[PDB]
Amino acid sequence: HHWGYGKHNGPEHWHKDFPIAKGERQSPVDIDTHTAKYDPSLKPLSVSYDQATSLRILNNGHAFNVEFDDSQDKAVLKGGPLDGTYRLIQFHFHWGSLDGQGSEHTVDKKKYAAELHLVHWNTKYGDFGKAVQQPDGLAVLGIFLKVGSAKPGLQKVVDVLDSIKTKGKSADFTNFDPRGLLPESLDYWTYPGSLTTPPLLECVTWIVLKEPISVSSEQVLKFRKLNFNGEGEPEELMVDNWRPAQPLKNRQIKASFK
Ligand SMILES: [Cl-]
Ligand SMILES: [Zn+2]
Repeated sequence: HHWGYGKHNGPEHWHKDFPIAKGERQSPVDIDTHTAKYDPSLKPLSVSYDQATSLRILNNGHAFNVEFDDSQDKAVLKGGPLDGTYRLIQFHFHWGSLDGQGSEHTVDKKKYAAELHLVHWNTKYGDFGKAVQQPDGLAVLGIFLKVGSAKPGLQKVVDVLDSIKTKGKSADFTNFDPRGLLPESLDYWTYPGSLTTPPLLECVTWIVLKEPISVSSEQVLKFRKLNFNGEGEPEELMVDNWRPAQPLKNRQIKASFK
């Protein structure tokens, strides 16, 4: 009985193995755009992904991750609400069975078709595993996807998904440029929160971009052909791998824009 997204092991069950599921700084949340406070002290984000080195793509049974070489300061995020330099380690997505759901964060209760997470860790802590134990250990860039026109920069990703259909499969995935996934504007909301999968550690500064990117219906359809299960086991389609919005409790969402 490992956690997942089904009826018997899904997010409303996670608290039994991970009591921090009911904590004070759980993610994701609904971003109420009228209640978010403009904070003119927030700096622009600085995303330096020109030297990024992708290595590999892996189906880990909950999502697919694209992994980057984080042994040096090659793809980093700084600025915004952050102090110091955060290195990119992986990205992944959450998506739905239908185009009207899939995102983890919502905006005035609006759900998007999917959500991209670019996960970065604070270099002062030396490695990813030490970083997840700290309140300012991680910074996740969240980007909403809506269905419309195709995103050329994502096509490379969707074309290898056939080679990692089932849990545990990996494939070489070099020379992928994550700059092709960014929107035009870098305006954002930010709030302190958590990983949205177990172990749900409260170590994340969330930076959620206001402007979604567009993907085509055909592109998101290929995500939905992946499997939660391993090879040879009964087929369960990897769909609806998103955690519902959690209570904001004592937190303020700040916006970089008015
Ligand atoms: Cl993971
Ligand atoms: Zn995620």
